[PDB]
Amino acid sequence: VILTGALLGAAERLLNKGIHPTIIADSFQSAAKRSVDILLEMCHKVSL
Amino acid sequence: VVFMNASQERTTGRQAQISNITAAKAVADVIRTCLGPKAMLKMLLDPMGGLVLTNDGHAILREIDVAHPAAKSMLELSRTQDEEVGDGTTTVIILAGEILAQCAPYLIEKNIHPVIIIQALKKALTDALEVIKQVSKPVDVENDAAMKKLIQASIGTKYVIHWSEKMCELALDAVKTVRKDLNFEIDIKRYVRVEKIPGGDVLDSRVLKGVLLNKDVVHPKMSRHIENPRVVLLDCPLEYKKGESQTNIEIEKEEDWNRILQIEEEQVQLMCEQILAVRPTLVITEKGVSDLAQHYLLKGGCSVLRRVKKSDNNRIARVTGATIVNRVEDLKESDVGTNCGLFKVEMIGDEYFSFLDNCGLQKACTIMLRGGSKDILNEIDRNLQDAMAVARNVMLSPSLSPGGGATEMAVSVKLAEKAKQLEGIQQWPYQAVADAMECIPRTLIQNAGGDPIRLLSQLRAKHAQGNFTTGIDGDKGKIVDMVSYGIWEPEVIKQQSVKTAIESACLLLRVDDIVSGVRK
Amino acid sequence: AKQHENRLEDKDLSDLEELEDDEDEDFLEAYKIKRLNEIRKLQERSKFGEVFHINKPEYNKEVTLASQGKKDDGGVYVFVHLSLQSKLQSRILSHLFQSAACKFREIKFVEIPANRAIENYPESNCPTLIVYYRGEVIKNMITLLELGGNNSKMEDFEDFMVKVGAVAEGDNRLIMNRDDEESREERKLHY
Amino acid sequence: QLFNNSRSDTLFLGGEKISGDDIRNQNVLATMAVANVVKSSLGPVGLDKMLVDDIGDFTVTNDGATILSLLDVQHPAGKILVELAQQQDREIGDGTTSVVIIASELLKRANELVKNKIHPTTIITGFRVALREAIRFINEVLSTSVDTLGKETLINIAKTSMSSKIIGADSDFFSNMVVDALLAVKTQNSKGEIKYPVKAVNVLKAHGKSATESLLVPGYALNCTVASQAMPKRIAGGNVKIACLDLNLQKARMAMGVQINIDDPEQLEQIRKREAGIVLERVKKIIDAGAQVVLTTKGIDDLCLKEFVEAKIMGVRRCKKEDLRRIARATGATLVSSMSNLEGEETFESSYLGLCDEVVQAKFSDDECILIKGTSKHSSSSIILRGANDYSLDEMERSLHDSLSVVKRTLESGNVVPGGGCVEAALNIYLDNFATTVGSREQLAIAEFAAALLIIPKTLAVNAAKDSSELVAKLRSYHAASQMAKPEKRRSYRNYGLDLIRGKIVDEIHAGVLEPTISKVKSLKSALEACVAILRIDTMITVDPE
Amino acid sequence: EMGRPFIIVKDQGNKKRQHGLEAKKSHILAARSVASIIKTSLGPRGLDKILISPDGEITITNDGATILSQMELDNEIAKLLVQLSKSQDDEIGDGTTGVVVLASALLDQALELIQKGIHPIKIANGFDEAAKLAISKLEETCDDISASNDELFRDFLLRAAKTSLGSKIVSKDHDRFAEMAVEAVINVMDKDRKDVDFDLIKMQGRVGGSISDSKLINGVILDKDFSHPQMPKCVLPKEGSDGVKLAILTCPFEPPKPKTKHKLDISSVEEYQKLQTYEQDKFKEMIDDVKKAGADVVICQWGFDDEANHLLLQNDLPAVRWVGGQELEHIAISTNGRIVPRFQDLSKDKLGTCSRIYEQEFGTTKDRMLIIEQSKETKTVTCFVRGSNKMIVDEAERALHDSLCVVRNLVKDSRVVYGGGAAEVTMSLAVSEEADKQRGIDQYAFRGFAQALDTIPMTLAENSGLDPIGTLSTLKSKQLKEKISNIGVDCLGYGSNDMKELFVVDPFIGKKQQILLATQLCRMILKIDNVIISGK
Ligand SMILES: Nc1ncnc2c1ncn2[C@@H]1O[C@H](COP(=O)(O)OP(=O)(O)O)[C@@H](O)[C@H]1O
Ligand SMILES: Nc1ncnc2c1ncn2[C@@H]1O[C@H](COP(=O)(O)OP(=O)(O)O)[C@@H](O)[C@H]1O
Ligand SMILES: Nc1ncnc2c1ncn2[C@@H]1O[C@H](COP(=O)(O)OP(=O)(O)O)[C@@H](O)[C@H]1O
Ligand SMILES: [Mg+2]
Ligand SMILES: [Mg+2]
Ligand SMILES: [Mg+2]
Repeated sequence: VILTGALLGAAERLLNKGIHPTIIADSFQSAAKRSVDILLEMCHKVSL
Repeated sequence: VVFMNASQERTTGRQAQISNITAAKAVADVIRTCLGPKAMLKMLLDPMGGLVLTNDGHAILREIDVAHPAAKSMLELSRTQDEEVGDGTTTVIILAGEILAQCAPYLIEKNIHPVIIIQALKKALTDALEVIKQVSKPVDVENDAAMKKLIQASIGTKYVIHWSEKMCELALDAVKTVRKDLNFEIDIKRYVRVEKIPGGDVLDSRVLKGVLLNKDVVHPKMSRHIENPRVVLLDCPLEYKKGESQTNIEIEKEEDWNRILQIEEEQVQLMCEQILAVRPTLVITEKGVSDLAQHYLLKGGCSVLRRVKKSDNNRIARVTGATIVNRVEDLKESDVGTNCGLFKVEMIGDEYFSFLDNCGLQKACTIMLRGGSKDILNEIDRNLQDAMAVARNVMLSPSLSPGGGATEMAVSVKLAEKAKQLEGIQQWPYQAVADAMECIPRTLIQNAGGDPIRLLSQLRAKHAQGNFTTGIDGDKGKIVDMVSYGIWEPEVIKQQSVKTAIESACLLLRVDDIVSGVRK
Repeated sequence: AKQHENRLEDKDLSDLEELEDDEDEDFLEAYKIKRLNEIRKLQERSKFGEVFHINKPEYNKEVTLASQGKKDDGGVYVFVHLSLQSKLQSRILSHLFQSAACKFREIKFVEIPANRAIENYPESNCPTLIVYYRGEVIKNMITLLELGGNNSKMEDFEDFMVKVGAVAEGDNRLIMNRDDEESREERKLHY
Repeated sequence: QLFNNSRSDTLFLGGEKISGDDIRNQNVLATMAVANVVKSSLGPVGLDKMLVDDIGDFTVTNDGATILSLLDVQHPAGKILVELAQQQDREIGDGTTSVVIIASELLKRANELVKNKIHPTTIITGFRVALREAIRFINEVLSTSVDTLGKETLINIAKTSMSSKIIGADSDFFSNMVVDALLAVKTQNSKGEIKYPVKAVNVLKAHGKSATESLLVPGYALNCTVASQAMPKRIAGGNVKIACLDLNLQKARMAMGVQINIDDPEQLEQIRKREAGIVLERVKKIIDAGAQVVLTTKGIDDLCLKEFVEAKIMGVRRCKKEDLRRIARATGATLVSSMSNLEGEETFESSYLGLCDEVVQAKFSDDECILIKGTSKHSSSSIILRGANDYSLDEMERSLHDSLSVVKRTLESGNVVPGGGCVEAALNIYLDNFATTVGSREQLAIAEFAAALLIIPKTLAVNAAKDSSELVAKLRSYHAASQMAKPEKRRSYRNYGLDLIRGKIVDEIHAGVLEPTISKVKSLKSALEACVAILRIDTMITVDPE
Repeated sequence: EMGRPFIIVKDQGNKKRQHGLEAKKSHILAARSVASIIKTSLGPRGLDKILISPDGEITITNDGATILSQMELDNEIAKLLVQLSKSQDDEIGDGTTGVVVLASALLDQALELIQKGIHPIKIANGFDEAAKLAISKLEETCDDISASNDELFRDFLLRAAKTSLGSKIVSKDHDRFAEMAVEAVINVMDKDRKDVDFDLIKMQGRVGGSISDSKLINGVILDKDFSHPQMPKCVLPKEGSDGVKLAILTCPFEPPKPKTKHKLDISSVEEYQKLQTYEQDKFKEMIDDVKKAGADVVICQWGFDDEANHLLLQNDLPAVRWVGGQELEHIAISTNGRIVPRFQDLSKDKLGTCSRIYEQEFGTTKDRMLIIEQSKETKTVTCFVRGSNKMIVDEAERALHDSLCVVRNLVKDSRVVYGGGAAEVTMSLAVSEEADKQRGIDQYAFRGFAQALDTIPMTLAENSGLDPIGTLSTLKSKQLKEKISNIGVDCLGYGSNDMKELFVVDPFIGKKQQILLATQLCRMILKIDNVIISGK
């Protein structure tokens, strides 16, 4: 509930900068999809 | 954001105690003139509309709803004194008020703690019971002539002192009837019956050992005068008892409906035949009676009376010795009452009255009071309750003490001698107990119309000589000894007064905060 | 309750002397000193008494500013008259100003031509009566059809002065309260 | 406090919103507002109070257990102290007045630590290390239960529970009463573990002579009236049999949904007879067993009363379930819910009946009570309290009921400690030296925790209307030397407290006041767990009702 | 509470409070609510707005001060912005709309820094150091125009005149309003080109006509006709004379009476006839005094009666009535005349001089408005503005007033800067450059002010309909590539981000005043913690 409000705060100033909302939306989905791949490299496996 | 639905504001500190002690003084002021032989009367207007003319303390307090909660502890003392003894209710209230009134200027003035006062009252109560035991003495309990003047002591305040010669014989025969051998006097007021008959004359009365019923016979053929009656008590109705199972009958044949009503007649026939197995002459039942059952009992002469109360059946049982049996099959000759006589129905236009008289030591009686109005019948009836209440304690314990302010003055003189001998921090409230016993003698004197400052001043010097039986007369106000006149009460009344007065003061002195708004 | 108040309230300094024999000296003389002080205040406030015929420059000088008075809020009512010699009601209202000026000396009575009052004023709206008090206009009165028109009398004008708060209701100078001596003489005889 | 805050500025909540240190201050005033009524009731010098229900009815109460339960508070932060008073009454049964004062002062004294930018997580950690250090110090300073040749302990334990009551002056008489009562109603369970069931003794609301002349019953007293007046009231002779039944003895209908239907009207009277006969066959076999006294949970119809009056049997209706288990447990009988056995036949055996020496019905101020004394198998006890009225006896009933719980704990756990704020003052000297050892920010938390514990001995002097600093300074001086006692008994300057009736510091062992250590343990944890619940709240969200 | 009524301040339950973070969000969002009103108004592609007064009258304005002045508000934060726009309007008269969006830009960027936990004083001190640093840089880069001659100095006023007229209506005829605005100052100016008096030129609008009918006239506007219009309307001068010999009098034509109340008593018929002789001889002596003085037109303050109409008509002497004292202050300075108090002090040296007097109708029945014109340069210019609507001519007044105020700023020496978004971006990149080495704790404070200055170019990008990111990216890259700092956002579409080419100029004193009032108000709003407001 805090990261959602933070990204909305990022989208708040970006709406004034003449960018479409759909372009802002797709940017987070591509950025979030890349964020999963970064953590998959960082996370370490454990035993049973 | 109140934080409290029940009195978020508070009245704490000393102001709550001023409201408490002043309220305890106000309940005593409305009954200050209700002491002594020259005491006045009061009238109360209940919301239901039933007026009552009272001077006893218990009847005054119970019919007065009080909004002050601290005062209500004083209202219940006469209730406690009533159920315990039934005499001396007014002295408990004024004595508790004087203890609270005398103990008032110590937290304000001396700032002495309440718990130190609680210790002071217990040692004073311990010494109060000690000197009352020294002042009291025993007397003979079986002397009927001696019992008359003791019953006359409590009667002297009430209106019926003018008929004290009749009231003493009226109460002495009644209390001796219910008395039995076995706390050595286990008889109870519940067995004693008192029926209030408006009309007549109070001088004409007698103690009849029986149970006075307030109804007529059910059938006119029955004889109202029986020489050798035979009482049989029953709980089953003579009517047909309806089953609680809700039984329904499938009638197919034609003779079934006629046979059912014939079985109804056959059941009442067989039921009445079992009543006649022991051939009684008087039957009593606490339930209804069918008209079908009245005819079959005419041949046997079994007089029936119906809708009798449950308590009256028990009182009929103890007088005649009959056993209450529900079913009609278990009637034996021992179940039938015996040693009964003088069954007669006196005709009075208001209501029909039937008398009973005897020839398992428990017994009972019915005092038929005659008067002029229903309200004064309650007055004389309450005097009968006070007439036997003073007689129980002399029979329970043989101990006996004087009264009329003398026994209270003896407590103050003995406490005052040792109050200076104590020489401690608790001696200040210890002196308040000695000064608190002076209200009773004072009250008596004030009501009598004398000057209490000089009458009590010489009374201090009189008791200093070493005598205890010197009191104050209520009519003229002498310092004559009560041995000549004969003012004597039991010891239990004064013991319960000082105990209830001290125990009530301990309850009310330890209150500092008042709250409301709970709505439990 | 009013019977005790009518002894002092309903009697002036000249009428209060009648109760010298009946009422107490201290009760009467205490109120006479009070009423005497009120009479002295009216004399000090009597700075006027005749019609102030002003010019347009003085219109501020004598009207608005004057209505402030001491500025103790010592306000002063200033009745202005936009006169016009051609109209009938104007000369009638001018006569009322001269009569009222001799009586009410504390109230300032002002007169000026209507042509010199407002830029190109409508002549049909003349005469015009304005009442200033502490710089504020209390009443902008229109031609005297409200006050009877051509049949306007002195009694109607004095009644208007009471409505605007210029004169008290129970003032002894008003013709409504100033009963004639013959009227009071008949009342005492028939009493 | 100053003014009301803005109502949902760009938040869109239907209710109220508040945040910051304002609500934290309101919780302090809320805990102090409900604690002020508990302040004056602490210690023997405290005075009682009365709560009016706006219907004339009132009740006198000293302990804060039922006072706060009756006071309907709407602020939820105060409800935790209300439930804390009810919680402490269930487990320990004593000290409900102390946890409210201790929990309120821990929040009040910690309020200064909030505006110092000390986080509550660090404050409670400093409180918790002070707690477990205090519990170990309490486990070191506790004393054994022998102390001499004789017992000389249980009489002194009752005085602590009996103090601050209306009958505290009569505690010398009631001290022998409570110890003789609980030693009679002991039991055996778990292969050697002794238990003491609280409330098993019967507290009767009698009126009469005084609280000093209250006679201790050597046996159980049943509070119920006799059915009929023609029955025998007193039953003498040894080996009086007690029958405890619970089945329905009055005449009842058939099964819950059946309908009686018959064609032949000849047997219509016979089915009526056997329904009246089948209930009397049960009464017939009880007379064959010879039970002098029979007790029933349900009613008793008049069809059964005639047989008891004839055979001189004492039948009593309107008994309750919880009482008859104690009658059967004391008199040696067994609870009979119905008369049957493993076989198909129906009968009654004599082994189901109890035994007692004497049964007498007594009446005192419109209170009929059946006095059952002399139980052969196991003893029992009951206390007949006597006073002014019923509302004064409710304080005595709670006074006795709390006394049983305190005497229960000193027998279950022999470890005790002295009263008068001794351990509350001893922990301050122990924690001050420990506060300097830990170093960092928890010093102020441990220090202010110790300062809050001193409120118990301070309140004894404030309510006494005496000088408090002199008694606290003298109590501080003796406890200050206890840590520096220099062992080699000559370990003096310990186990001392306040004496309020005289205003001096004397030995509490000789004065005769003690309290079990387990009450101190559970009170400290329950007070701190309540303090943790209030400190961790930041913002309130009050939703109005729909 | 403890049960008692716990009250401290009078009207406890009415007023409220607000603190913590929620008090700040009420402040910044209140500025954004006002900034959205001003953001769609700023720039040449802006749009007007209608302000309905309570009395039913409306005003079509696209100026931030007049919008905020006639706006009924409740929040105190906007009421300080109402006074900030009024502060810019009174002294400079340019940038009202800017000082609102710029102050909101500092407030919007301060919201992100409050989330990080920076104290407000460090935020306020950062903008104070950044504002003076930006002013110190912009004072060095701007060039002086005093070296040029008067012919080119007139062109610099035309550069700023076209800048101020545009963005307002009156942007059609704006080429002539620029020449008319510059021509007004050529007449009214000091020989040293310094400290010109602005009070000499008053505003006067007329409801009627069209914008093309407006022209320049050097004289006074009176809303009245001549007395008794039988004479010709347009009076001409004599054949040989210095002028019309204007006369002004603050004395009404009447017999001399005392200022105090008087009582002239006439106790005889002979004295009553002398009063008739005294009545007539005063009017005869009065008209002979002005006759010998040579005056043609007479101006009277306190009016006169109808007797002087025929005496003035026969001698060919026009006159007027009810001329207010404020207009006589304007008549004496225009015609260079001295107002005589009375006729005894009447002399030919005190009379004014002007070219001609005439009157026209402007339509059917509206009113006869007097016109005066001069034959040479004088110390008074009265703009004669016409309009098809009352809101058009009302907006044209305050629009032309701001135009004269912008030229008034250029009268001060060496204060010129090229605007068009260039002044904002050129002050922004240097603040971010200073932060790279002056990092400290206030590194983000400089970045907030650097991003807040760039919002005005982005505001122009929204109104013009261009991409903001591409615009600021090109301007920022161009400023880093070349140190020439007169390139800005051109929204009117003439091509060329360069700008001196596009003849636009702003006052240097006006531009530095933008960040001063913006920073000075932001320092005040950030200090507020407790917000106590009472109910109406
Ligand atoms: N004629 C009398 N002379 C002296 N004392 C009396 C007389 N009559 C009554 N008293 C006293 O007044 C008291 C009144 O007792 P009673 O009326 O029975 O109850 P209460 O004391 O509550 O009124 C008695 O205890 C008695 O000592
Ligand atoms: N006689 C006494 N002398 C000194 N302190 C006492 C005495 N009696 C009780 N206290 C103190 O009072 C405190 C609480 O008493 P408690 O009996 O719990 O009161 P309550 O019964 O009202 O809950 C105990 O911690 C104890 O130290
Ligand atoms: N014709 C124009 N060409 C380019 N820019 C202009 C033009 N007119 C105005 N501007 C710019 O628009 C911005 C806002 O001006 P504006 O809001 O109309 O003035 P004010 O704020 O005084 O009302 C100024 O910074 C100015 O540089
Ligand atoms: Mg009596
Ligand atoms: Mg306790
Ligand atoms: Mg502009």
